[PDB]
Amino acid sequence: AIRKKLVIVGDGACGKTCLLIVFSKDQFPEVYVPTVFENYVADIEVDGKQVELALWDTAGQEDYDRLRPLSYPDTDVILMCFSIDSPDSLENIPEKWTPEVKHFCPNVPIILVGNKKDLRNDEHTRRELAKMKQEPVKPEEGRDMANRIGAFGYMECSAKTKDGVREVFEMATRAALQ
Amino acid sequence: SMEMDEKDFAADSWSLAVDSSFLQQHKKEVMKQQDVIYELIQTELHHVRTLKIMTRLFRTGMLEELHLEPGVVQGLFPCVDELSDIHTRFLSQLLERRRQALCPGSTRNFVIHRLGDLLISQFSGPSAEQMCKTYSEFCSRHSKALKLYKELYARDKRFQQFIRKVTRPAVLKRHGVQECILLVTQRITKYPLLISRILQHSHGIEEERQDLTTALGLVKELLSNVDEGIYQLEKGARLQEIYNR
Ligand SMILES: COc1ccc(NC(=O)CN)cc1
Repeated sequence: AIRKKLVIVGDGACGKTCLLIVFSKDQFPEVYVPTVFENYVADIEVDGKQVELALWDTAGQEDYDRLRPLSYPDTDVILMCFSIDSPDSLENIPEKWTPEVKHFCPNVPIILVGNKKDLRNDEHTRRELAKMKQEPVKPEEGRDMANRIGAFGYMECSAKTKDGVREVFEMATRAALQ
Repeated sequence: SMEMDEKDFAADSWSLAVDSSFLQQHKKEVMKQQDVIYELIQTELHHVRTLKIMTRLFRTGMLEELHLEPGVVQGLFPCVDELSDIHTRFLSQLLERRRQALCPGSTRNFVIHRLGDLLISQFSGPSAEQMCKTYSEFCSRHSKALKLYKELYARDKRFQQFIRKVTRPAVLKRHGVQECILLVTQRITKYPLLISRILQHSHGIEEERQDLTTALGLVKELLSNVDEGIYQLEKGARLQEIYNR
């Protein structure tokens, strides 16, 4: 098995910690959802190739511009997250997260991931967003941002229901192998 | 880690660690508060364990089995003894607070009502100055440690055999040399996340809500100071590159 490293980046409320927890346990915890994620080394077999994929979170580092880049050395694939219930988290992608990841991880594939896709058809989410003249992120808005920033690809998932979670990490493993 | 502490923190949560007949006696808000306090102590126990792997398995193993040039082991594991001292003392305080709170006749049933004061003490005065000085030095030497590791693994046969030997067991899967260094660097930025969530469930006693709000402020001040004191060291960097920063 070859060793690859994955780092997840994005705003504080983007759901990156929950995404790593659900994938590493293969379950949305029924009793207690952890506040933080330390690290994990996933055994993944994608398209016949065995990989040990080390997983890292940047949660807690958002306000610390000199500590945060220490998470980037030798990264093989970046998951750049935004929350579908937060159009504001998508607007921070092109001119905050994107130039940072391109500077510290040149030539590293970036997969733009729209998290919490289950909230796109949640009435409480639609009501709350409508108060600020907003709506949940549309699939084409996510694809267009991914196209614009030079992302390897665009994907959506729900850590709550596990839908799309396995596919994101299998695709990230394939990107890391290229 | 020692077996006693491992067993006390083996469950995924405080609600699964205590007896179900003890859990049933508490309100939902107390269970939510205790589950996050348990996570803080459990992750601190794991972080002290990461520092023991760095000091006893890697550092001491290299000094006792390998013939590395002087100052090479220090470059791979900067400040590890100082870091181990700070966190082992902090862990001792957290575990003693839990131990004092146990019900008579029980080694697992407890409720920690007064964490705030312990966190204010840890994140103020001399212990805070020592944490700021140590992480500013460690985090500025992080990139240098990783590059020194990569050079040694690629060019030194006995070093590569040593690494492959001591990292082969399944319990070391997440704890290679580079993984330990990043786990330590990321530890300090986990504290505000854990403290804010404990605070969210600590409104029942106003003194406790105030103490946790003060501790949260102190941790953030510490992080801002460490962040402002970092400049990555680079082996062979010239003075001209440094003063033209
Ligand atoms: C927070 O740390 C940094 C983030 C980005 C840069 N440089 C660029 O984004 C160049 N477009 C430099 C330091």
